[PDB]
Amino acid sequence: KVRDKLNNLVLFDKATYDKLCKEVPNYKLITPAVVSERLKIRGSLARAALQELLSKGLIKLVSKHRAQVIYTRNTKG
Amino acid sequence: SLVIPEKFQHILRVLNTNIDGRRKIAFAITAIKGVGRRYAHVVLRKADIDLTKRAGELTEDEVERVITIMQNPRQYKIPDWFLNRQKDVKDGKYSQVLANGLDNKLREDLERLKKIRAHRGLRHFWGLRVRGQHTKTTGRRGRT
Amino acid sequence: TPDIKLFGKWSTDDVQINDISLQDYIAVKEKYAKYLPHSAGRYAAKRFRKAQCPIVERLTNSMMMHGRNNGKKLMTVRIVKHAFEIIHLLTGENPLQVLVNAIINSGPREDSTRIGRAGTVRRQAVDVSPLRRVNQAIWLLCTGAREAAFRNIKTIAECLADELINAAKGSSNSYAIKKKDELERVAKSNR
Amino acid sequence: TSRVQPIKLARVTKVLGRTGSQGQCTQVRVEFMDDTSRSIIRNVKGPVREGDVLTLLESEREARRLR
Amino acid sequence: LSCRFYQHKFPEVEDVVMVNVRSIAEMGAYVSLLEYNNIEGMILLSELSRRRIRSINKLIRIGRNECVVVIRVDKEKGYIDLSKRRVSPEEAIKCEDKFTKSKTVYSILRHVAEVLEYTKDEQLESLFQRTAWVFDDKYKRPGYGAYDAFKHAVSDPSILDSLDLNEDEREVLINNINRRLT
RNA sequence: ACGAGACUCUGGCAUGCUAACUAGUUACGCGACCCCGGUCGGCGUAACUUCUUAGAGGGACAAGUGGCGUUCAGCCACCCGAGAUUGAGCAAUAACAGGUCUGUGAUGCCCUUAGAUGUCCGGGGCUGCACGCGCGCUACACUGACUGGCUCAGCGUGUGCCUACCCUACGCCGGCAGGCGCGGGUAACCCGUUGAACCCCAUUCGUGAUGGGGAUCGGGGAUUGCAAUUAUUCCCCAUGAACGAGGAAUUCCCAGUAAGUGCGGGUCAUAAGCUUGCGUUGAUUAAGUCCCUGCCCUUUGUACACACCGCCCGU
Repeated sequence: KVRDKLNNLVLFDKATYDKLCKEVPNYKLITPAVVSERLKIRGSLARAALQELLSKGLIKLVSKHRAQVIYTRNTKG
Repeated sequence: SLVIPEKFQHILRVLNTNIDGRRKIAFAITAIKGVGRRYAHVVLRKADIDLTKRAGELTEDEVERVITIMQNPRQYKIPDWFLNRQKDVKDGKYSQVLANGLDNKLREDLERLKKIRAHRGLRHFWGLRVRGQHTKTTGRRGRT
Repeated sequence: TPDIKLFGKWSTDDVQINDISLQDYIAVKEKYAKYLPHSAGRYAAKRFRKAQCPIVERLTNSMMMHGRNNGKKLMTVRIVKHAFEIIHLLTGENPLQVLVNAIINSGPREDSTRIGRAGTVRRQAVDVSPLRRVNQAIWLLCTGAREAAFRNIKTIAECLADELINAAKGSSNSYAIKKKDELERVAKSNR
Repeated sequence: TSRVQPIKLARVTKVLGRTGSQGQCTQVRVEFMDDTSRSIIRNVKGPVREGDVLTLLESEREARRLR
Repeated sequence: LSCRFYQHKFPEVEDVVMVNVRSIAEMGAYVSLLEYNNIEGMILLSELSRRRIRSINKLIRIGRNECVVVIRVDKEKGYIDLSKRRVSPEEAIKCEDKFTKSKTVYSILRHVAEVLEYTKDEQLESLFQRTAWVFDDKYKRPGYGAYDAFKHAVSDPSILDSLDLNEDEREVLINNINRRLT
């Protein structure tokens, strides 16, 4: 019965950005909701970061919808 | 860019009230009493600030620009029907009023109604429903 | 040229129903394989006609509940499609095999019914029907996904995906496995 | 308990009358596949027919009536 | 931050425990064990009383502490079964005495760790292992190895100094124990 | 003999029959655009009823097959088949101190009848508020809110008798609520191919009593009407309460059903949170029982018969 009041940050600081850059492309299933849950960030920030890495070519797009987007990692070889 | 900039102010003191910087700039100034969701869009449209930015990272020039726009609506091509106080009973001019001024104007309006002893002022003094609705069943939490 | 009926992009063959008592209540192989889980209906007219309905169509039918979602079949279809895509993208397995395994492992096999007068508490354990096992599995998985996706940032298309993943292994971190084991323990307590 | 009872799969042969207080359950005459000589009567809950296989967690219980 | 009371992750069968009820359910209910880091248990409707009942909320009373005895524990799936019907009044006095002494020891050590400013479940587990679990395993007494330990170490520093936990944190914990248990 | 059934209306189909410039289809010609063909609810005239409209007829009867049954009345399943239980209307004897004298120039008796309990005008009340109950509307959110785009119906109604008050295309002005000139329809002719909502696609929002929810309250502007204050109705900007899935208890329903969603009619000068119909999307569970609340038939017992809400004993 723990409350643990949430404080989701709006803009990326120094450390969360490079932990994202080292962990998010090594995830099997990539979703804005699950990366916001894992990194304790806001939802719009997660969408902006995944759009940025989609433009950077490190993220493979699968399906695009108005409710959610689904992303996956690239092959190691 | 996506990294937080330097001197990102967490709070704001616009018109002596605390305004957070985490909310959207089209919606953080909604917490200022007297300015709502619809009024915040026109102020940020006459002034050249995009509405996709956050509240705590804008600079003081555009902050004071939209502040002088909010205290001076009509001199920036804002139409007279967009104002919350049109044709005031004392001075007779269109002037949008802000928070403490809004409370003062409402207080003196209720004082004027009680002084002239109209039915609306009497119902406001008694503390009942004044707009003319049924009070037989609804409004149970007025007293114990 | 319909060689096999691709369910959107998934094959309908090479799937195994391990439980022999559910061979004719899971309509997925070679007869009831359609491109989409939307049909005209006419399955609830007779007494056992709902057993020939495909399991993904029954999942989409039982997915929409709680007032504000009644009649919206297309939204449940696209949530089920996105859930199947997430399940295939996560486990690397066919989504129909995960769904069929989630049906078998989440189905209770013994239930206690209430006996006595109106007011007393007394149970008696009986075994259940193969159809009611499937119905309880679908209902438990759907209400577990619905309760998991409420007042949360996590969408229901991946909440339903994690619902079928945890139910297929019996890891007891899902609502459906926990309620099945609760029903089994209450039935086993007074046989 | 200290007894891991093996599960039994059994196949019905006929459907008897529907017992229970509100008629929620019915009685069947069910038989096994591992020994197709032993036949017991069981109280089953749910929509049943002639030909469906029931998963019996125990095989040594005889069907009680409604009370 | 909260930590478990004893080294046993799940209680043994036929063990008394002080339980707070969380919510009532249809087939049973949902409860929480205080001295096992708030894990979800279950009490049954048939395990309430031997006699007839005319009000389910007369004896359950969600939001109130209750003494129940463990029935079935499954460590593989985390299933806990409780029984209030088999609870005898003879062990009840020893039950809340053990619960109160364990919760006062836990409160004192949690205050000491909050003074030390360490916020991690593994950190609380390690410090509480260095403080209480070691002498509890040494004296072979579940619950009874802490209150008597602090009672004998309030006036004797050599008994408290036998644990090789730390120096400054050990002195802070000894001062906190001597300030409370006087 | 009555009741049931039988009967009537509607739905589900017939590429067969009868006819459609107030309904269309297909060919042909003209015209517009694109790269030799495609699109046009653009224009017009050679056949036809495939769509629509509505008349006569047809079709379903447990007809065929296999089991159960005195092999009788019937039941179950299956094949061919648009249907192998569509929904309603009408609805017997005997009564209830059931509701209506406030529907009536339907009415017995009683009261009043000129300072009227008749009638008429002006103002007010029917709304008034420490509280309780019933039918309901909107919500408690992310299967969601906002902002654009795309796209799909069926029941109806419509210029009135003393009676004045209809539905609206098109063009201009104004953010909007609205205002002014012009035309149509006494109606398959005009509104109207009723560009309806829920849905679908794409941004913004990110678990925060928050961009949820819109109660309360202030100012201004229009329309109806002789008159709106006790705000008629609508529009614009502010104000931003309770409410985090609801205790004991309790209502309705099983197939295009419940539920979500909008549109008509009735009230209507002004007008739907009500009622009655219509269409769109569209399920879970069940083919059983007499346990609860009741109903129909038979047997049995009775000190009850304004009939168990009965009757009746003692301090």
